[PDB]
Formats: sequence, structure tokens, C-alpha cells
Amino acid sequence: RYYSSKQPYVAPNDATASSYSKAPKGYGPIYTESMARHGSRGLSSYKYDALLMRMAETAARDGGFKSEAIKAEFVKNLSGITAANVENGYGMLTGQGAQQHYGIGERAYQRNRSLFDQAAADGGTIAYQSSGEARATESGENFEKGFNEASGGRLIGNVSAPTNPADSGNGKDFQKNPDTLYFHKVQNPDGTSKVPGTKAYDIANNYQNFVANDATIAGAEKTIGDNVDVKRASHDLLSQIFTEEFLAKLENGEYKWYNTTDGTKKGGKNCAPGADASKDPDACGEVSKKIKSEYDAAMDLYNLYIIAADMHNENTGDHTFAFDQYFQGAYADDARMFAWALDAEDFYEKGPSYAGQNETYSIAQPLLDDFLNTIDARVNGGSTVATFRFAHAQTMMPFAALLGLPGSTQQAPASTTDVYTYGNNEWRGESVTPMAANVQWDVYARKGEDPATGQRYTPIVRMLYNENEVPFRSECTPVADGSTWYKLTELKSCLAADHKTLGQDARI
Ligand SMILES: [Zn+2]
Ligand SMILES: [Zn+2]
Ligand SMILES: [Zn+2]
Ligand SMILES: [Zn+2]
Ligand SMILES: [Zn+2]
Ligand SMILES: [Zn+2]
Ligand SMILES: [Zn+2]
Ligand SMILES: [Zn+2]
Repeated sequence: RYYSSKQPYVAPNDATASSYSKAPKGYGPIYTESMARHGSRGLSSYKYDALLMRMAETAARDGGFKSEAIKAEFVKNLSGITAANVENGYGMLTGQGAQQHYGIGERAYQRNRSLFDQAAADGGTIAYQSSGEARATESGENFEKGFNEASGGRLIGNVSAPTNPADSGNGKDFQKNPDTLYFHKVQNPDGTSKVPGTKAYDIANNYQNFVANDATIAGAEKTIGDNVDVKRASHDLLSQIFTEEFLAKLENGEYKWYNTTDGTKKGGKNCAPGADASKDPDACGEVSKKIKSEYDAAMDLYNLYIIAADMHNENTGDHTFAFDQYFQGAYADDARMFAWALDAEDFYEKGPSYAGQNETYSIAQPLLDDFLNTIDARVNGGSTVATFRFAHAQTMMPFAALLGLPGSTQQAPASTTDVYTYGNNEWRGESVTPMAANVQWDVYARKGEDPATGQRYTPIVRMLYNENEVPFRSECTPVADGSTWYKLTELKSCLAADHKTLGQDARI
């Protein structure tokens, strides 16, 4: 199906959910924490559907459709996705995204039932955090509802009161934290901006200046944007809808559509039929966006295809859409090309990118720092037993590369021509950062002191990635052979830039 990073979240089956490894004897839960991307969402703005509608109107005028039925089908799919996004709101969570996080929060309580029941009895607290963006906060409140209905409401009174709540209403429980959940941009989702001179400002500012001005990234994206296999996929994909004469004139630069009311450059702001720009600002497109090639049209249609997978629940009633009919059979191979072009932009800008640099993923260091600092606060006598964070793909992708999670361990060649491809790299948007992708840490501890050292026993940590138990990077030594539990001291050592292990001292 090739949904790239619009892949809907696949929950663990009852076999996976009940086979998480048990901690070594004597250790019990003291803390858990998570970072999750927001769930499935609609279109970010009136763009892909708007531009293709302009192209469809031209092809209607010029007789460029292959048939009347094909054209009526094309127009009705476009009007359907646009109506669905207008009713749901552009850029907002869909019902599928709410269900994804509801289930994730349900299972989060079930996996640490002993910890949370004890916290309910003993005055422990739960911390909810968000980037500030509506999508992340709303995914959070659905997670929290699943958490509470799984626990029968016994933890509702145990929520830490934020000092900067996401909103006055249902997001009243969520602390805004753009320094660990939005570290990639100077401007924050809530309209504030990072403060010049602070480290969070420097991290976001340096990153944006790097990606904007790096020559290898731009050279590679230009190489992939002119790849002949992508161009042939574009033509064949559009060849099901438009006539070869229409496509020949588009490939010869005789056509061009801007995201305006008439398609021309001199048009004004284009807004989605039935939407209010004061309620729905994103329901109105940026006029600079255009379709100049077969590649643009094809990619816009592919984006409708993958977002339609996200809007499953909204696809009933009078205005339904069926974009998957354009990607059946051997056209699935064409979808593979478009998925690679989409993945490539993410790989080079937010993932491991090319070898010889760490600027694209070192921006995730504040979030890894907070992962370790909240553990430290808990072992040092704090009462927060859980921290649940909700952010974006722009948060998870560098975080996965920074830790070296499966799929984010291979950088592309330092070259503008020998570029990242599906043939030479494991990275895939659908597995690295699906919708509602999440990373969870469980932290256990053993009571008493460790005789022959004046100290308490080190806590141990186990990691779930999209609710799959995974080991840490290979440079890290686990507490025993074949184990996925790691001492906290070891992870402090091996997750730093040196990637050095503590050796025998990492073992229980
Ligand atoms: Zn809440
Ligand atoms: Zn609440
Ligand atoms: Zn660029
Ligand atoms: Zn093909
Ligand atoms: Zn062509
Ligand atoms: Zn053809
Ligand atoms: Zn309707
Ligand atoms: Zn780019």
C-alpha cells in the first residue's frame, strides 16, 4: 500500500502485548515514560486537493480526460476528500487518530498496572506534556481517556497540575514543553517563540540554517526530484486519468497551475468550499504552491492516497472518496516510487541523512536529556511515576536516529548522486515514524543496598518502540546475556556521543 509516514498505527496483537519480557528477580516497577507522535490526521492545508482540482478544471475545458466517467470519478474523489477535511478541520486529528491513542493509553496502564495501582494508593502523580499544537494535545487527551477507563478512574486525582497548560478546556491537564517536543523550530505552536540566546533557540536556529543552506542535502533532493524512474511513474500514474495529448502538453511546459482561484499566478487567495478562514485558516492555500510537471501532479495525487488511509472513519456518507483505485495492480510499484521520494525528503532533513554529519538528528538531545532527567528525579525521591509526551514526526525521526533505533542506523553516502534509495538503506517512513509512533521506557529497581558498595542498586531500563520490545544500540551491554534490560548508568554511558560501554560493570 506504501503509505510512507502516513502509515496508520498497527497495535500489538494479544500475543505481542502479553509476551513482554519480565524483569530479573527482585526488581519492581518505579517509573515509566513515553514520547508519542500524534495520531492520524487530515490534510494539513488546502493544497494538494486544491491544485489537482484546478488541473481537473483545465482538463475538463480542454478535453484532456480519458473519458467522462473517469473525469466524474476524479472530480468526486477530490470533492469528497475536501468536504471531509472541511468538516473535520484541516490539520486536525481524525477519529482513527483518537482511537490509536485511546488504545495506546489503555495498554500503557495495563502494562504497568502494579506501578499505577501503587501510585494511586501512595500519592504518586502522572505528568502529561504536549508540544502545544492542537493535534498533539488532542492525541494526548484521547490517550488520557484510554488510560483512565483502563484504570477505572482511580488515577484521575493524581495528575500533576501544569504551570503552563495547553488550554483552558480539556487540555487543562497538559504542560506545554516546546523545548523537548518542538526543538526543531524557533517559533512555538502556541504563537510564542524560543528566546534568542537560550540553548533551545540556538539548537532550533542552527538546525534550520543548516538544512536550508547545506549543499549535499539540496544536491541529493535535486537528484531524486529528477530521477527518471520517478518521472516514468508519474507519467504512467497520470496515464490512467489524462490523455497522452494532455500529458504531452504538460511535460512540454505548456501548462501550469497555481493555488489560486483561477489557477493563474495573478489570482487571489483560494479557500476550501464551505470553510471559514477565521475558524479554519489552513483551509486556505498558500498561493506560491503550484503544479508545473507530471511529477507535481502525481505526487499530489499520491499524498491524497495516503491521507485517505488516515481518514478512514471520515469516509462514509454522501461525499466518499476512493483514491486507492488509482494504485491497484502494477501501479502499486508506482506508489513505491512516490513513497521513496517522500521518504527521501524526510531522510535527508530529519533522519540519519548523509554520512559525515550529525546536525539533522543531534537536535533531539534535549528530549533524550529529559528522558534521563525524569528518571533521575524519580529515583532521587520524586513522586512523578510517569511522564507521557505527545509531539510530532519532526520529533520522533531525529530521536530515532539519535538513539539508533532499528531502521535509523544507516546514513546515506556523502554524495549528491549516490543517494539514499530503497535498495541501499533500511530507512522507511512507515516503520520509523508511522502515525502515533511512540517510544516507551519501563524502569525497575531493586530494594536495599548492594553490599560491598555503600550504594543502592542501579535502576534498569527496558524499551518499547511502537509497542515492540527492542534492545538498545549494539554498543550498549545489557544486564545479562540475551537480556533487553539495561542499567541506567550503562545507558548514560553508551547513549552519549562516545558510545562507550561500562563493560563488566553493566551486568547484574
Ligand atoms: Zn486532560
Ligand atoms: Zn483530565
Ligand atoms: Zn532543502
Ligand atoms: Zn510504472
Ligand atoms: Zn508524460
Ligand atoms: Zn503514456
Ligand atoms: Zn458531509
Ligand atoms: Zn526539502
